[PDB]
Amino acid sequence: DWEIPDGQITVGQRIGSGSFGTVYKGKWHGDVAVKMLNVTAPTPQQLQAFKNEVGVLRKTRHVNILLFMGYSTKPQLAIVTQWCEGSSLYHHLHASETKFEMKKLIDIARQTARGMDYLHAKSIIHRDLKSNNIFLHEDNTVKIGDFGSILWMAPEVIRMQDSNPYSFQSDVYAFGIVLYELMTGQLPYSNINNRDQIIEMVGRGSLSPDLSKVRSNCPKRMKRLMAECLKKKRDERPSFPRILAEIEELAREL
Ligand SMILES: CC(C)(C)c1nc(-c2cccc(NS(=O)(=O)c3c(F)cccc3F)c2F)c(-c2ccnc(N)n2)s1
Repeated sequence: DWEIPDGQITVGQRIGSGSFGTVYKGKWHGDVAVKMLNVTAPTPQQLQAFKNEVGVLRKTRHVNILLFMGYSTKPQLAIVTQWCEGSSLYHHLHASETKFEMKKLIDIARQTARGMDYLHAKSIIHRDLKSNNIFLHEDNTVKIGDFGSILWMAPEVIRMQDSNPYSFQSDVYAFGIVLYELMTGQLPYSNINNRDQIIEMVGRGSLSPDLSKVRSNCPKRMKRLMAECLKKKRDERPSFPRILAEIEELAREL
């Protein structure tokens, strides 16, 4: 059992917020992040729903997945994880503009594939993967977390006509854009000027990333892999086991 007794966790400074929760730097046996939920006086239906989430995070032990550490119910509902020192991949690519060589790009890609392969092997779907949620701890280890971001949405998710739009396949499409970014240094749809046009065309099936924009030294295997992850028909995208293996072969050739 992972319930952290009351008065042990010190809560510091507000970092920000994502899909759910508000995130803080904290302390508990060293550094932790503290994701507050803001539920005051949980009903049995909110309490069990909290433990359902806890029970999905607890199911993950992997080096490339953000490390679930504990939870509080008093004084707030809250989740404690490992603290990533450094900043995110989004930040490294379109803020710092950090000059990674291809060795490092593909390494990052490989470590993210490992995490997603793990997530999928344990039947867990991310639902909001993006470079913003790929944390480079110590500028070396990818930590995936965070289970206004339509550039990573697959067509079937932007449509939302299906009963179950989120899937492994939509997780795989999202990874394809993380690859676009990695290999172009750029967010996709550079020159389309209004998100409503990007939504429409992706959803109607008439707009995917222009892969002629990839950097000169981009591998040919990686070109092919991106193309296959970014396919419009759901069922024609590769599973992560194969994504991982093509990048692991790629990493060696390099
Ligand atoms: C800016 C933004 C996107 C709001 C952030 N969220 C978290 C954060 C903080 C805590 C948990 C989760 N992820 S989670 O809540 O989805 C989760 C768990 F709570 C447990 C295990 C895996 C996991 F992904 C986070 F994304 C961040 C975070 C996490 C660890 N270290 C640092 N420096 N930041 S940054």
